Formats: sequence, structure tokens, C-alpha cells
Amino acid sequence: FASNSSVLSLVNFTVDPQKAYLDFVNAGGAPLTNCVKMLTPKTGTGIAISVKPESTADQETYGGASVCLYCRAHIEHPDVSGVCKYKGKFVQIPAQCVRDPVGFCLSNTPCNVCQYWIGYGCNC
Amino acid sequence: ASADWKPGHAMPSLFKVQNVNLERCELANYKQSIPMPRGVHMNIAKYMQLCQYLNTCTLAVPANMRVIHFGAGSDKGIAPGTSVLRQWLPTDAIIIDNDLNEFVSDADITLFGDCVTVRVGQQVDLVISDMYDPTTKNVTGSNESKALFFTYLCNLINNNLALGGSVAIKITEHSWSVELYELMGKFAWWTVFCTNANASSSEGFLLGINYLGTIKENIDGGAMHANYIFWRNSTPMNLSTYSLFDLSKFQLKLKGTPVLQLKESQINELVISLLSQGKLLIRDNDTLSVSTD
Ligand SMILES: C[n+]1cn([C@@H]2O[C@H](COP(=O)(O)OP(=O)(O)OP(=O)(O)OC[C@H]3O[C@@H](n4cnc5c(=O)[nH]c(N)nc54)[C@H](O)[C@@H]3O)[C@@H](O)[C@H]2O)c2nc(N)[nH]c(=O)c21
Ligand SMILES: [Zn+2]
Ligand SMILES: [Zn+2]
Repeated sequence: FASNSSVLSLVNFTVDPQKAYLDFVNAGGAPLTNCVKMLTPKTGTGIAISVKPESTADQETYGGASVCLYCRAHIEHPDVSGVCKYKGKFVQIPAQCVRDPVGFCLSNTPCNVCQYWIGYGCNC
Repeated sequence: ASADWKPGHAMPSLFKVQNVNLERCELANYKQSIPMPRGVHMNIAKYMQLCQYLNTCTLAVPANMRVIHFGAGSDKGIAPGTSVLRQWLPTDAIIIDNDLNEFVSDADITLFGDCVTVRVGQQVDLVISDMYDPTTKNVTGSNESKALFFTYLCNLINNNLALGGSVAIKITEHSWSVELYELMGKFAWWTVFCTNANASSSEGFLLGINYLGTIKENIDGGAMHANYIFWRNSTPMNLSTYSLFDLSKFQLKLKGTPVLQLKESQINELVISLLSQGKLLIRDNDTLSVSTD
């Protein structure tokens, strides 16, 4: 609804959009909606980010750009390369955190050597 | 019901060969909606069913496949159809999408503005169009052939489409073009495909499979749209997404279709046969360059 444009406009009034969004949702703010949930044969590997959907039975796959705060808010990405890590790819998200796909990716990091979500797949 | 498990319905030659006047389209289930599986965008189910039918066509699937996607912005700021294209196409395929207003998309290139502003320097392999002009809803007089974005799409087919390439262009009862129907006669095969997810709409995807650059079938465009409406008025189609229940074979087959550069004089029966089978593309193999003009 108009609440997406509200929180998306809010992260335009801050120097730290990640913490801005996370503080907003943690205080009861309405999670960002309209993320592009894909339909997948839940027989994937389970890695965090993949070129094709890789959801397990405990996962859901989203279009990468739709779950990236910097893509959705049309603000500059923080990556040193300037390339978004999600855009053009697919992002797997635990089924329990589907209520807020954007805040989950802002709250977690894939394992460097392992590529699975630390705490949600990584076994190193 | 077997048809409920298919991705949709394709216009049969039974209605292609009819000769009737253009009549009003009256669907018994018109405007009825089907709940989407898993709260997912309706454009997810529609694009996937379109891709599932194209899985049964002789699509040319080369390396570095060039796909352009018009009308990709929907559902207020996103592009679910482009993401489905990313799920469907080979990982090395190039996706260029475009719509009038701003949106976020998983395409390689995203261009905002009128489709005329999309300058295609080379030739592409697959054209998907979900464009629809809102003024088409202002039904006043008789249902005449429309120009609008179809003039741009017709010129694209004649100039910027590889031999062996294919198109999928959305039409409705009132959003249609005589010239585009007649261009389907320059492909090896053609049909109109209506997804089961949106069977309650007169919407259909005009498919031209394997472009040949020469007239293979002489088509009366106005008479063929009347046949399309006659088919919709004669064919019960129930809303369904059963085809999406098993996605084990959804991805486009990695065909490795070769891309060849040939002069028009060198095109013979073997080349035409290979183009018609989805086994060959004829275009440049430069680096794709599509910008805003
Ligand atoms: C088929 N039909 C038409 N009318 C009458 O003819 C008018 C023009 O139709 P028109 O050609 O839009 O086609 P339809 O409304 O299907 O398109 P439908 O809306 O599905 O549109 C198909 C596609 O249009 C796309 N689209 C429509 N609106 C917009 C828009 O505003 N912007 C963009 N970008 N796309 C749009 C939309 O996404 C959808 O998938 C209708 O509005 C009725 O007055 C019918 N009346 C009755 N009683 N029963 C019918 O079966 C019937
Ligand atoms: Zn991004
Ligand atoms: Zn790990």
C-alpha cells in the first residue's frame, strides 16, 4: 500500500539506510511488502544467493532486486564494487522469516567460504 | 480435466481458417479472479504458463541469448515477469526490459520511457511484450485496428529480429493490430496463447515462432482477429494454475542453437528448414548494445 512508499521514503532521510530500516521494523514498523516471491520446486541446494532458484522445503525464493533495500528505495548501493549482490539473481529466505524478506537480508550475511546463510545453513 | 493441467489454450487451425465478422467478445467467466498460489503475484503465474507453452515450441536458444521485454513494469514498481524470465532463461541470457514509469527489475538492462525510446542497435532472439495502453478501455465506436505501440513492434520484427527468432506479444479484444497479425505469416508457425491463470480475460499472447523474413502464410489481419474472438467465444476455459504444481521441467532447454551470419542470397531450403525447426539463428554476433534514444 502507501506504507511501502512511507518506509522507502524514510530511508532517504538517513545516513545509514540498513540500520534505519532495521530500527523501523524492530519498533513495530510495517514490513516492506510487494517482494517478488517465486514459485519453485523446493528441491534446491539452499544457498543464500543463486543464479537460479535454490529453495529447500524450508525456504522461499525471491527475485533479488525486490528484496534489496537499495534497489527498492533507489539509493546508492554500499558495495565497494558498486554492483548489487541480489539484482539479477535469486535470494533464498527461511520460511519463518517470509514476513520481512528485506529485513532478513539486512540482518544476515552469507558464509564467505560456504555461501549459505550464517545461522541458516552454514555448517563451518 | 486434462486442459486444467496444461498451461493454457492455443488457438487451433480449426478457428484460424474460419471466415466471420468481428463480434463482441463475451466470456462466461469474464473478470472472475483465481486466488494465487502462496500469495504470489498473478504475473508470476501468467508468465510461467507462457514460458511453459514456449517450452513446447521450437524456440531457438543460443548462448548469450538476447531477450527484450516490453511492458515489464507492473504491480506498482516491480517486475515479476522479468524475474520469471530470469528463472526460465539460460543463466547467460541477456534480458533488456522497459516500461513507461520507474520500476525495479532483475534484468541486465532496464530502460524507462516510451517503447519508441528503446533503440535496438542489433538483432534480438526473443521479444516479449505485455504492453497495453489504458486508453484502449475507452471503447466508443467499432473495434478497429489499433496503432499505438504496435507500429513500433511491427518495425522491430521487420528490422531488429533475428531469423529464427520469436515473439510473444500480448493482445486483447480491443488491443490488437491488423499489421501484427499479418506479420505472423513471416514466421514458421504462429498462434495465440491464453494462460489458464488469466483465462477469464480476452487477453492472449500472439506468438510468432521462428522468424523467416519472408511471407509463408498470407493472413488477413482483420479477419484473423475476428477468428480469434470467435474462438474465445466458442471455447470454455476454466481458471487454473494446476500446470504450476510440478515445476521439475520448467527451465528452458539448453539447446545451444548456433548463430550464423549469412547473406540473403545464401539462404536456401536447408537454411529455411533449420530456421523453421528452431535449430538456427541468423544475425550478427557482435556485442549487444541497446540504449535510450
Ligand atoms: C472481453 N470483454 C471485454 N469487455 C468489454 O470490453 C472492454 C475492453 O476490453 P479490453 O480489450 O481490455 O479487453 P478485456 O477487458 O479482457 O481486457 P482485461 O482488462 O483483461 O485486460 C487484459 C490485460 O490488460 C492489461 N491492462 C489493462 N489495464 C491496464 C492498464 O491500465 N495499464 C497497463 N499497463 N495495462 C493494463 C491488464 O494487466 C490485463 O492483463 C472491457 O473493459 C469491457 O468493457 C467485456 N465485457 C463483458 N461483459 N464481457 C467480456 O468478456 C468482455
Ligand atoms: Zn540492489
Ligand atoms: Zn559456511
